Amino acid sequence: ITLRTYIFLDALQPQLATFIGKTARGFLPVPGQASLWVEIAPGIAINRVTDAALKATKVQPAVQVVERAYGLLEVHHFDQGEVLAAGSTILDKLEVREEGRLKPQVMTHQIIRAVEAYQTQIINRNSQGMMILPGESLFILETQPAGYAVLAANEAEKAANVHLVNVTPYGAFGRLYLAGSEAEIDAAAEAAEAAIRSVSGVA
Amino acid sequence: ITLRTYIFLDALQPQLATFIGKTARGFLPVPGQASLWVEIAPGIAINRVTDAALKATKVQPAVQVVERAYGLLEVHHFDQGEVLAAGSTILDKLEVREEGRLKPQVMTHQIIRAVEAYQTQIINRNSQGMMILPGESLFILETQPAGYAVLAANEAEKAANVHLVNVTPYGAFGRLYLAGSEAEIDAAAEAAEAAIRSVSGVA
Amino acid sequence: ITLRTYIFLDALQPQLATFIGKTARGFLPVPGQASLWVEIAPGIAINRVTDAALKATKVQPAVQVVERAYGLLEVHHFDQGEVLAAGSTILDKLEVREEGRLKPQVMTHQIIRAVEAYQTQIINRNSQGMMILPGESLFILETQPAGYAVLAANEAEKAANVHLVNVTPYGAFGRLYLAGSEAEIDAAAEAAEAAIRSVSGVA
Amino acid sequence: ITLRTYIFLDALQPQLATFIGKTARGFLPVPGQASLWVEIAPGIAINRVTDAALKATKVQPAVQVVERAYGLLEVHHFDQGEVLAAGSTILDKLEVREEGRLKPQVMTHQIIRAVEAYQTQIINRNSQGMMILPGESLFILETQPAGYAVLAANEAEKAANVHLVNVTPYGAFGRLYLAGSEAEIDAAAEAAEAAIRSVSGVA
Amino acid sequence: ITLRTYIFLDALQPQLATFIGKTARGFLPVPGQASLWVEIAPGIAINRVTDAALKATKVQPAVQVVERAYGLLEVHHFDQGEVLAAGSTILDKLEVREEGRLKPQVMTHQIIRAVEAYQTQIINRNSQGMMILPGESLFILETQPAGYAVLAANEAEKAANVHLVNVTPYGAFGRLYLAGSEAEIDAAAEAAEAAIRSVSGVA
Amino acid sequence: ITLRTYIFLDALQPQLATFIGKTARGFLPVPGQASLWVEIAPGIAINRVTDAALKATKVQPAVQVVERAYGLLEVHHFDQGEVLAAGSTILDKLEVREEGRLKPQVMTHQIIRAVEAYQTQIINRNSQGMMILPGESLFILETQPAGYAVLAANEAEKAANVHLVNVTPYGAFGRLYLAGSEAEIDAAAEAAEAAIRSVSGVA
Amino acid sequence: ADALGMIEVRGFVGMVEAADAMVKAAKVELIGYEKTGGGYVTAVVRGDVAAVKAATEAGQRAAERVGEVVAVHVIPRPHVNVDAALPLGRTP
Amino acid sequence: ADALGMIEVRGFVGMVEAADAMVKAAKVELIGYEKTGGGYVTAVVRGDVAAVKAATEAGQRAAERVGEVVAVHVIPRPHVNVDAALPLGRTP
Amino acid sequence: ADALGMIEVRGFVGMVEAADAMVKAAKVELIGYEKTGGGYVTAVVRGDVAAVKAATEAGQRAAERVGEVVAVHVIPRPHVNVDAALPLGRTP
Amino acid sequence: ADALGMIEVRGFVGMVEAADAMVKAAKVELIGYEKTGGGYVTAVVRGDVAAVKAATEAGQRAAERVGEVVAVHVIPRPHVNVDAALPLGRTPG
Amino acid sequence: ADALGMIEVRGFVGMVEAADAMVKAAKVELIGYEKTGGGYVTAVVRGDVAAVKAATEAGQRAAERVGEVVAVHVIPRPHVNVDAALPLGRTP
Repeated sequence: ITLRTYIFLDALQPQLATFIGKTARGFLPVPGQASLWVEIAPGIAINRVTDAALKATKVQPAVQVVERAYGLLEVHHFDQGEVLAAGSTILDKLEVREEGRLKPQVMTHQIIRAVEAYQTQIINRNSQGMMILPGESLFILETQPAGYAVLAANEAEKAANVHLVNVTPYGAFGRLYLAGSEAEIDAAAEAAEAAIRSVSGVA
Repeated sequence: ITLRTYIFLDALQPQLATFIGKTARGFLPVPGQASLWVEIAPGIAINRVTDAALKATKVQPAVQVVERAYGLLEVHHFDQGEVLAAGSTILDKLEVREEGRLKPQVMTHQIIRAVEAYQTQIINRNSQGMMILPGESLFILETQPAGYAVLAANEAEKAANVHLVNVTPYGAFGRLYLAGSEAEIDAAAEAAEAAIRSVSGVA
Repeated sequence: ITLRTYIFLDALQPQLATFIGKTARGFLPVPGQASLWVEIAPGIAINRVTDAALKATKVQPAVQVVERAYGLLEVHHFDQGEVLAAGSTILDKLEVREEGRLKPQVMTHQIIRAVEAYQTQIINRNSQGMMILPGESLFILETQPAGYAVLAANEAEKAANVHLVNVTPYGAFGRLYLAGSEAEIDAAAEAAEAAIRSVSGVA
Repeated sequence: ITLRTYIFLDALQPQLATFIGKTARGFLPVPGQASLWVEIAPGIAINRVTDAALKATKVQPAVQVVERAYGLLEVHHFDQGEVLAAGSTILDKLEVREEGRLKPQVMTHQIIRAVEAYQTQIINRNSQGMMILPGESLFILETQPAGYAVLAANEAEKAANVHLVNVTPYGAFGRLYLAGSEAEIDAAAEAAEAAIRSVSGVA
Repeated sequence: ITLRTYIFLDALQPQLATFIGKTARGFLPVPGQASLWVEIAPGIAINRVTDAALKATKVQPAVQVVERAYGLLEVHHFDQGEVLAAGSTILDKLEVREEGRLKPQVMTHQIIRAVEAYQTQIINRNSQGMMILPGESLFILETQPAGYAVLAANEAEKAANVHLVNVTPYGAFGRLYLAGSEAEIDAAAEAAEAAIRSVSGVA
Repeated sequence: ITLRTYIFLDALQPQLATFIGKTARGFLPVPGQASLWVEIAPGIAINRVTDAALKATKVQPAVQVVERAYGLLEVHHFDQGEVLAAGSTILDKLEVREEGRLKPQVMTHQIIRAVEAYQTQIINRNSQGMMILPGESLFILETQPAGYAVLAANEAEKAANVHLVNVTPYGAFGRLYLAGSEAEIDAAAEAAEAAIRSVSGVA
Repeated sequence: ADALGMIEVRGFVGMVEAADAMVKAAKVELIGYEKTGGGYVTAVVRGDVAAVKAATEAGQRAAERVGEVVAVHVIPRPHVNVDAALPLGRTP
Repeated sequence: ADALGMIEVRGFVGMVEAADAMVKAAKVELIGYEKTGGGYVTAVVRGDVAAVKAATEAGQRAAERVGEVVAVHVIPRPHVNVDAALPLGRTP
Repeated sequence: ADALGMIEVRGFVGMVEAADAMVKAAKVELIGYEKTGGGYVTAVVRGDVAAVKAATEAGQRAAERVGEVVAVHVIPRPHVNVDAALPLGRTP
Repeated sequence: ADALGMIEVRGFVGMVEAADAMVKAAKVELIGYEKTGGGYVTAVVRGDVAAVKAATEAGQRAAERVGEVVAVHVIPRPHVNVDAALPLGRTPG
Repeated sequence: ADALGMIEVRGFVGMVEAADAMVKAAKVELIGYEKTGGGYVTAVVRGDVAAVKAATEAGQRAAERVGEVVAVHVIPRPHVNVDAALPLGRTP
């Protein structure tokens, strides 16, 4: 079993906590809470992987997605000690270590300034976050592995008052789509890209 | 074959043309045009009325549904004249003046400030539009009939710095949710509530 | 318990058993059999009534649902006798003869010729059945109650070369859409509208 | 604002919190807690009321919807006191005492034994909960309004060895389905119907 | 023609017929009926593989799913004699025999004793079979190829009174999820595991 | 950028315009208008091609579908002069032309005459176009790459008055399902196959 | 051996529209028609009882608009002699 | 399933002029005639429903000048089983 | 041959709305108009048989609102010679 | 596809004052006039629908004070087949 | 050229709220304003005819709440001489 991504977020930001909560189908997360999300394979091992965290601590499970091959389990909890514990607690089941995680690599990045009306109709109609309004700029970024995309969202909303159009930490590359003015999008794209690069791991 | 709503939208405010369309599965509108709105009972005549407009004009329809109850009519186009021409024929199919429409009722309009971090994620189950960040504020409206509401949703953003939540011109009642920083909601509601009552009609 | 519809379908014409099936998530019928249709309020007695039929006969049911409002009952089988036997048990459970059913109402029946190239593509959003080619013609019916409609939908293709669109035996009202080349609809609709009045019932 | 249901649930029996939660898209409850139930029209005042609970107490909401008709509110927590504190504030927002609730109506209550193998899979079209094995038995109840059912649904399993089918605290009427071997259902149903009549209220 | 999976069950047990019936979109099965399910590739041959069976016998088509590469077609009939006609015709349709079939192999198995409430909310919330109640034990089994999953449920419910939470025999690995008390989870999983090991075939 | 398939249709046939409209979620198409659909890789990279394409011309963007790897984006407008521009505008952004495209190759083709009722229930049950009626013939064809399937529909309806039950040019290999009488299917299947084989290009 | 059902209508048209509606309403086999002279013609259908009595009612109801319907009757089991002498299809 | 139009007339002459005026009115096919005795005669035509609809209305109006017209009927889709057993020009 | 639809109005305006409504109501071809002088004007449309019949009914009801409508008539399949000598759009 | 306005007047003078009053009332192009014989003449106007609607209802009230005004009508979109067979100033030839 | 539309008020405030609501209500170009002295100021918009008449109605409706509205008028086609002399933007 290979643990792909395991990134602990200092505190889920105000927009993403809604965006994660607006789409999650399990125990809902809440704003301001610290959260650790762990991605591993095979997905059948997640039922035991998450259960190790839940049985040892009082944390709340935000997302546990077992796909055909990859599995992601995300935990959130008000107890900072339990949140730091569960990641160390979860990994100490699957005979792996922290540096053993896969280091995320930014797959693709594209900034399209001033989204057109025709694109404005198409953009958010396939999105579950905020609606992309006409005239605004939209930055589409993809990260590999996918789970590291959550750090992008927490990085953008904290550093700028932007709108999270989409976030999916399931798949080959995680999709993070943010919208706002040209300048507001500029700082976020810088903070998101550097954040993916500093994640420790292997190749 | 009675008449309920007859609202003529001047030039839509941008962010609606997204949410208007992304909810709809018809000829999506775009920001800066004009649109028309008519509720009639019983809910098939809409489909017949839609031709008299479409045949006698150069318009384009966004809403055509009976997913809620019976159906509702909107047509849109850039030229105010073309739409007003479409409207003039629609009522003429029924041979009814403007002033035959029902006066709207104002059921529940109240402002809620600093919503607790919980209630945000749950409203967003209806993530048809924007998300209520944790602890901004929310405006809520109900009118009879339902078609009048999209007018209200317009006059809001036309007058304040608001995030639009969700809109119901469908159903037995027209219900509306608004989101954004605190003072604007106070400024928005004053415009919306004033928009609905000022209409002249019959009880 | 009260009675709304009591319609006995002789031998369905083919394209219904198709469209019937995609609408149903129960025992799909096939073309050439017989089926029964009875509407009652409240929609739980429906579930009990189905036994008296199902237990006392060799039938097979497709519609048993409350996706619209309260529920409606249809059962199907090849032998008219078995069904007519099955039906007779249902009314006797209520101890009401045939003529206790509600007389049908004819709300909106109109024929539309050369539908605009736009309107075709959008109606098929209600794709329970076939698509209105661009610029043929369309027939639309409303009746109260709702169950009575499928009888009419039968008499259509059984009487003309028509394409069947969509049927509503669900809801407070029975609404119908038809499509096909032009002259048939007049000969088709003439049969449909005539089918509803010819029913005998109580005021 | 008007009052319909005001039910205070003591300690949920386990298997509800599943079907309660697996049906819900909000803050899922868990078995062993306490929950509250109040129905009011129109279904937006619910959205405001939910705060008065959340602002004045330590609770958590599961049901907040208008997917059925107008909305309904439940809040839950382990300490009876906290909930009873939360509930008492809600009515005080309305300036209404406890006993203003409508007495429930007992519309259709019947027990159905040894259902035919057909009807099993077809009921499961409503696959919100457990499956009616072929040939156990089924209980069916109707009440107005809808909120009262979860009280009945609770007191049932609390009193008998039953499998829970499907529940309607949403809608214009409260309808109930139960599954299991025979004697339990007869023993189960007696508790539910007794729960509904015993409520004290206004005509 | 590549025959992937083909296991014919002598008689569907009482619970599984609902589980197979609870998800299908074709001819529903019934309890006590014998059923043959054949999985082959390419998926375009399933339309012909079933077509040989449907034209030769009076069987009913239960499942026909065209996936990315593999295809599964299931037929059911109460008459044990009917199974021999289509199956030999089905095997001869794709040209094969008995020793050519795939020998079943148990891929992965894990039993998590005493499921916690947090998992009870997460487990069945993505399931359409029985609901997983809090505190019960859950046994998760996986079979390779996917078609062999049908034998898992039929073996468990026959040998023990367990509850089927989910069953999916479409995909790369077939999913079998059974739940129950500590002892009951043991015996059913034992009967299911031996069935994969005793299945004659090749690799 | 990988140019897989790019076929410009002179004029969308009468039926296909409905089927495209019955499934698209963007700018709806209209009958008789010419439309070009472009297939490129990566599927996340199509968002840049159309966003580049939409700002350069007056075409309307109909569909933006994100598949696993390949992406197809189609723009529609009746004016043939605009149609040639966007492709050259799109292709010159992907730094290629037309002869560089992949030449289509017919993967698999089978016509099943006289579908049985059991298949008629299952056939249209997986379709969103016209319903498959019992007794008619249905022709199933597959094209490689998948995007090239659209030429089949415009060719069939032009040469014969046939009905398209389903058409999906999204995925790895395109599925085209057409239904009709024995003779009418013969000429179209002849015209469609020659059309897929005669498409000029490379491999 | 099937059951019987007949309609006779002063007017070859009335017979057809009657004979039509019968076929469209049930699974019965229309054997033909018998000319008795004087403008009177009789339609003849055969099949199971439940089918015919349901089909025949549709014939009577459909011909009365456009015909002078003379007589309509149903025999659930004609004695063996009838099928042997009269031209009612099932004739050995 | 070509449509079906029928004119019945108490007088051979009526049927002829009725038949003639019909084939001249729309694109329909005159298939023959049926003698029911009693002086009643019936013309039969097939074709498009719109054609039959318009042809029949032109025949009825043309025969009333001559002999008394008994009946006038039009069947859009006659069932397959009719054209098989009755002599209506489309017996396979 | 193609059907024939005609409308004769004593006001040029009446003809246009009469003309427009028809081509808006059915798949018909508008060939032209022939002004016979004296304020009388006649619009001519050709197409399918029923489409014309439906087109006229839509024009007559539409034209009566703004003019002295005079005559509305429909010919399903005119003779070959008619199209050959008259300016009715189907001339070789 | 620009809209269409018409006025038919028994007598020449009415048509002109009907015409002249229109083009002064709103933004419209007068394309010509049509003689249907019998003294009847007709003015034809094209433009956006708001102008013609405002133009005609200004011309009628201005022609009604001179001669017998027969009819007044406005089409917000003549079908493309009309502009081809009829002389309405937008014939593609 | 383009159409015209004006509001004049006794109070620079009253004009602005009117000038706003007009722009928000239609697709018109706000050219500026002309100071007539004595507290009277006049807003001037130009654009499509339907736009102005719809824009103006919203403005007048909006200034009456907070202003002393003096006059509201719309010209659909100003004669070329006006645009040449008066300052309404569209000045060659």
